[PDB]
Order: sequence, then structure tokens, then C-alpha cells
Amino acid sequence: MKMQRTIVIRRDYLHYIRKYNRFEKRHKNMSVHLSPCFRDVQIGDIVTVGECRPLSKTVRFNVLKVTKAAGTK
Amino acid sequence: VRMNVLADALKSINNAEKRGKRQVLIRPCSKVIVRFLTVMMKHGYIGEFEIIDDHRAGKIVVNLTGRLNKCGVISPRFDVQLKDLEKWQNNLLPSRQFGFIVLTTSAGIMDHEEARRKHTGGKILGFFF
Amino acid sequence: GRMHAPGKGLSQSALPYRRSVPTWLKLTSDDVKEQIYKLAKKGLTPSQIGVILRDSHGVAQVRFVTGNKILRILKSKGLAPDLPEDLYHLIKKAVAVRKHLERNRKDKDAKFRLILIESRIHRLARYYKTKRVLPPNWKYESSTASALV
Amino acid sequence: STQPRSKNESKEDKRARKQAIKEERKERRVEKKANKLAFKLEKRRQEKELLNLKKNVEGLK
Amino acid sequence: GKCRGLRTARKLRSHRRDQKWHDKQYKKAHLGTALKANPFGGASHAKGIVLEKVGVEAKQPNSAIRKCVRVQLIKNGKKITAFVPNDGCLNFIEENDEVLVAGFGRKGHAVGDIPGVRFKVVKVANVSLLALYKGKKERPR
RNA sequence: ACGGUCGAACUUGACUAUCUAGAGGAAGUAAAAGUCGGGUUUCCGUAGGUGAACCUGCGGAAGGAUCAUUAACGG
RNA sequence: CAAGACGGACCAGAGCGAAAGCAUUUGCCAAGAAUGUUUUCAUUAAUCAAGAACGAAAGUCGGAGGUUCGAAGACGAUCAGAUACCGUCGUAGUUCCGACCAUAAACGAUGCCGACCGGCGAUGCGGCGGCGUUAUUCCCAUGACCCGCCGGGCAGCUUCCGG
RNA sequence: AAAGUUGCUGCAGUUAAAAAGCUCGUAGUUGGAUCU
RNA sequence: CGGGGAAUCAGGGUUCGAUUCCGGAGAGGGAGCCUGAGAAACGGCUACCACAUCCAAGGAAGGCAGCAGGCGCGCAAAUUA
Repeated sequence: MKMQRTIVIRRDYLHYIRKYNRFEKRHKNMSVHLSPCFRDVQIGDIVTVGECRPLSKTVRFNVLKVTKAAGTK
Repeated sequence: VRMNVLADALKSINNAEKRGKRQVLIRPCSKVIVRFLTVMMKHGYIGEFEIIDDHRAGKIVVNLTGRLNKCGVISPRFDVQLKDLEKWQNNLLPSRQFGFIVLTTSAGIMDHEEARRKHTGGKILGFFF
Repeated sequence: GRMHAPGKGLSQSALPYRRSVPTWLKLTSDDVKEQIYKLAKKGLTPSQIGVILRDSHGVAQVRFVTGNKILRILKSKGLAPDLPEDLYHLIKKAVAVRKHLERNRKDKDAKFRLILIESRIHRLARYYKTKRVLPPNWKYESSTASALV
Repeated sequence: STQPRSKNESKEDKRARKQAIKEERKERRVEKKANKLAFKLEKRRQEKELLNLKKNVEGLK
Repeated sequence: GKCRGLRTARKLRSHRRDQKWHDKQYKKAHLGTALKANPFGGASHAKGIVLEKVGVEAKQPNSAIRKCVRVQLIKNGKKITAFVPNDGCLNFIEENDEVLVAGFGRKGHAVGDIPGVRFKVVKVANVSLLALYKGKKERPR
């Protein structure tokens, strides 16, 4: 969370390789707009976002609701 | 270190079955090992076994009958769909007459014939013949 | 098999199957708690408290009698130390070895054992930060090592 | 200098002899490195010539 | 031992391709250096102009003289040596003649008794060596 | 016609890369039968001795063919 | 008398160390395995690209010192052709201090962690159980032996487990 | 395709080609029971 | 050029897919346009760059990776019906 009113989230997933019948861990980074109503957001908490029209060159989604990290109160 | 205790249990019982012994002590005991031994017992491959209960992970003493040729575990626990089970039983089993790929589904730990009967797919654990 | 040594030791404790309190022990849970409290006010680590209770008072296992372990009793009352036991011991060992190294520059064995000690310290620090026992911004420093102990 | 040292030599003479031997050794190593690189270059070009002989200008007519 | 996890796919495929590079056939096929050093440039047959006739001595345990022909290829300009197969077929080749040349069969390797020759003559002046040898056709000049 | 925008391309130096003529230098090949003429068991890493081999100094290996003796020791 | 060097015999298939390696006496300093625990924490773990410490000998820089040995080198012997062997002397080096290099047949020519499958009695450390001999019969425990057992090791022997 | 001579299925590393001089260590990979 | 797909193959796999279907790109190289619902179109225009045709020496007209065909290229590929 270092842009003005925009954050970077990551999506982790497993990609299947059929020759070895196995998986590999891959990730993709997404720049999503964060509305100022969601304040006190920490690094490493779950967010659910929804697709929208292009807001900037890279920003395409919009933060819908945030759930806090597992360990923190 | 010790990983996948079912592999240790199956290797121990296979080593003692090859040696011609009558009883095997396997430790530690887990529920999946108990279910695997129950699956082998219902087909009459091993016989009666006792779960010695420590307040730790327990132990098992199994009785051996010479009906077991090879008992084996498949690691890692691959995702076996129902369409792909024929390739698995062509690779691991010695014949179409006998041998068992033990596999765990949401209906429980069962054989490949029971998985065919109940139309469910699961993750592979073993084979014995 | 030790994690920094090639030795494979087997020496450890072996509890019996009986978790019940022995009949000859005429000590209630609150009296054992009060003994733990006064040993803590004297100033001891929980392991030393357990050793004193086993050797002198005949209390074999405190969590079999009281139902709670020593550090949880101290934390619930409020007498547990800030940094944990083994982390403090390892940091103190690192401080002593570092002081020996500033005395003696040519001690290569001391340098290697110091590297092993700091590896243990970093492993324990990572474990305690994962469990939220230590703050995330906590860091061990070579310069700031003796002040914490 | 192939001079056997005696017990009576002191500093500014033994030191000069030692540094003269060190300078001689340094020049000797430079010379040996030059000889090694020259031999490698000449062997490489002669191998190229032998390969050109293998490919063409070999026969009867 | 091999890593037999469930998330170890990229390690296995990276190791497989890195050790694939250590094969001889794969490296000769895929590095793109033997393709550029091949005089034919990955072609079945080439067409050249005869420069000279050469008598190449046979490799030692067999004592004979093989009648080869040194040609210069048209499409790239390389000089190669082609063995004229049958007896008396060398007299059909003349200097400054157009020849169709193919390999021997070992794909870039010197074959049998002839040292340093990868190729053999197929056609001389737009008729084959076999038809001239059997007296089936006449060659122009 | 002024100005602006998009803008092919032109000219000048630098980094290159390619095509293509070359005086000369060093070679080799075919043609001259032309002229003169004993030591080491097998090694490894470094350093020296004319580059390499090889030998030696130092430190390492066996990947080198164990015969004979060995119960008292108290006063 | 002095100078630098080296710690023989005891020294073993014995011990310690991650390895390279480590052998006079005493004192100090900080570590370490193992064993014993009915102590404490409660998964904190295993292998590990990147990265980091150590790393025989030989070698290179700056200082000191040079007893022995000693490559190079100098002579002396020896020969159809000897220019390697041999003998005497001897430079760098071999020694110490502080910087470099990261190489060995750096070997078990055998990755590390964990499980199971025959046997035996010797040894090192620790612990347990003991009739007895010993410290000139020791007044009690304690050290040395003797007999078994358990745990971790350096090894050996035996076996048609199987490869 | 033969090629189980690229091996996930499914190879090898005492002597035939091969295990890093040794240890730590982030990323990666794998991770003991136990809750009808 | 990418897919559908093709060859081989117990099972896994390996290799190819310029090519008649779909989508993309380009009309010798870039660039700018007019008209039109739709083009940065080239069997439309305007340039510069590279080749090139008719010449009366002032000027004009160019774009077959469309169908046949020709040259060249090559080991390699058809009728100006």
C-alpha cells in the first residue's frame, strides 16, 4: 500500500503440468483501487475485489470488502 | 526425518512378511494405517491386529499370514479420477484377478473395486497382492 | 539426531502411562501454584522451578496435579519473563562467546560455534515471530545483544 | 645472486638480497607466462594448418 | 534421489531440459552450430561445379585409391569432396561440370574406407551416374 | 502565406555489423633419392628447472604381496 | 654457554573435531558430544539455489628470525650418445606475526535425514545391578580390577537375508 | 518408435562417465500422532 | 503467425502444423490522408526511400505475397486453356 489510493495484491495459484502430473506455485500481481472508506488496512490481509471498467492504465478491479489477517486482532 | 508413516508401516510389514515372520510391530500408529490394515484384513491378507495404546502415538502388532506377496504405498498421494483408474490398476496390479489400489474418497478409505461401485474418485494410498 | 551436531542422542524423559496424581502426594493445586509463585518471586526459570519441585517437594508433573503447565501459570498470574527461556539462554551464550572472541581473535572454533549459536537464535526468533510471541519488528543485533540479557 | 649467507650479515643487506631474489623471481614468472602463451598460440595456428591440410590439398591429382 | 513431491513440477522440467542439453543428438540438432557448419545447410541434395579430381588414399587396413571429386557449391560457396561411387564413373565427371551431390548415409560422418568425405555424386550434367554406368542415357557437354 | 501537429527521409560524428578489392608477411602441401650429418611401483596438488612431458622439493594417497612372537608378572 | 627447531618411545584400527586436522607440564578463557532426568517449550523440523565461515601442502605480499633439511644453482664423479641416478656445499622456502589463494588420491575412489531385515563378543564414554580381591586385612563411603545389562560411538568376525 | 541411450511412469553416480573439501543458511520442496 | 489439427506411439510421451476452417498481419519500405456506415484501403490518392517504363529531353505513367505466365533463385513445385 504505497500508491495514492491504490494497492498491490497478489494471487497465488497452482499450475498443472500434465507430463509430470504435478503442480507449480505461480503468482500474479494486481493493482487494485482502494476506496478511503477502508482505512486501517494492514499488509497481508485478505481482500475480495470486483471487476470494473479501466480506471487507469493498470488498475482494473475495485476493492469490495476486506477481511483482516489471521493472526492479528 | 520421519515422513508419511504409512510408508514406514507398509515397509515394515513387507520386510517381515518376506522374512517369514508371524507378527509385526509397527510404530507410530495413525488412523489411516488402521484403515489400511482393516481393508487388507477384510480381504483376508493379514489377519487380526492389536492397537497397543500409549498416551503418545500408539503402536500396532499385526499377525501375518503368508498370503501377502507385496504391500506397497504410492507417494505422493496423486489425484486419481475415475476415468484414470484403469491406467493405475494396469501399472501397479500384477493381474486383473487380484491386487488392490487402496484409495481414499469422501466416502472413506476403500479399494478400487469399491471406488468403481460407488462412482467416486479419490487419492491413491497403496496396493497389495 | 542433533540439528547442529552429527551426534544422534536418545537421552530424554519417559513419563509413565498414569496421568493421575499419586496417593501419597498431599498437596493441592493451589499450594503447588503458591510454591511456583514464591519460586518465581525468588527468581527462577520454569525448568529450574520444575526441577526444584520434582527433587524436593515430590511433585512429579505439575500439569498432572494442577492441570496447567508452569509457564501458563506464570503468564496468567503475570510473572513470566518478556523474552522466552531458551531464546534468553541462547542469546546469553552468544554474548559470552562474542566476549571471548573479542578477547581472542585467532579462535576459529569459537567463531564457528558462534555462527551456529546465531543460527539457532535466528531460528527461534522466526518461530516466536510466527506464533506472535515476539513483536514482528524485533531483531537480534550483534551490537545490541548484551543489553537484552 | 648465488651467494651463501653468513651469520654476520644484518639488515639493509639481507633485506636487499631478499628483495633482489624476489624481483628476479617476479621477472622469471613473467617470462614463463609469456613463453606459455606463445607456445599455446603457435600450437593453435599449427593445428589450424593441419586441419586445413586434412580438409583440402590432400590427394594425387 | 529424485524429488517426488506434488509441487515439484518446475524443478523436474527445468532439470530435464538442462540435462537434455547434455545429450549429443539434442545438442547437434538444436544448438544451431552444426546446422551452420553443415555445407549443405540442412538439404537433401546440393548442386556444385567440379573443381578438381582427387585420388584419396584408403584408410590403412584396406589399401586402395578412391576416386573423389572436389567441388564448389553454388548456393553458399563451400568446397567439399564427393566420392564417385562405381568403377569408371570418374571418367564421366569433367572439370567445370554441374553435379548433383548427396551424402553417404551417416548424416555428417565419414563413411567406411574414405577419410574426410561425407558426400557422393548422384547426377553428372543433369543425368544420373547410374544411367551412364548402365548405358541407359548419354551425357551432354 | 504564418504558426502547430503527425511525420517519411536527408546531412554530420560515435558505437557497431555486413558485403566486397587488395600491395605484402608468415606458413604448409606436390615436384629435388639434389648438399651435409638406457632408465621408470602406480599416482594427486602445488613450485622450480627453457613452454609441455619429464625430474626434483614439500604435503598427501594405495588404485602396493603380513612372515615370526605375544596365558607368568608372584614371595 | 647460546640459538632456533621438534614434542620420540608410552601411541593402540584408541580418542576428539563439521572437515582440513589435533600428542611436554601447569594456569586461565569460551565451547562440545554422550549419558542421566516422572525438567521446560510444544512442531519450533529435514534437505537446501542465492549467500556466508573454516580449509593440508606448495605459492604471493609487508615484518622478524634462520637449527636442521632443502627445490633452483655451484662443483666432483660416471659415458658409442647422457645432459636423470650418486656425493659435498647451498638460495628461496621449511619457523613465527599480520594480510592474500580456496587447491589435493581434500577417499569409505561410497550425499544428508528417517524406517525395517541375522548373529557374536571385544573396546571408548556414561548410567544401572551385583557375590568377591585390593588402597600392607583399610573403621564407613570412594578409586582399581571381576561378572552381567542399557544408550551413543571407532571397528572386527561370522552368515546361501537378499543384492 | 526402437531409446529403461534424458528415465514422471522409468536410468545411473565402490571399481566402467559420475557425490560438491567441509559446515551453516534465505528462496524452493517435504513435513509426527490427535477432534464422531 | 496462433489455434482446430497431423505423424509416431502399449501407458506416459516426442515431433510437426507455411497450407483450403477460424482469428491476426501485409500488399517493394515507412509515413500521411480523401471518400464512405465501415479503410490509415494500396486492382484509391499524396510524398520521401529503392528499383523501374514511354520518350520529340519539356513531361507522363508505376506496384502480380490475385489468375495463367516469365526471369532469377534453388534439391525442390502445373496451362499465358
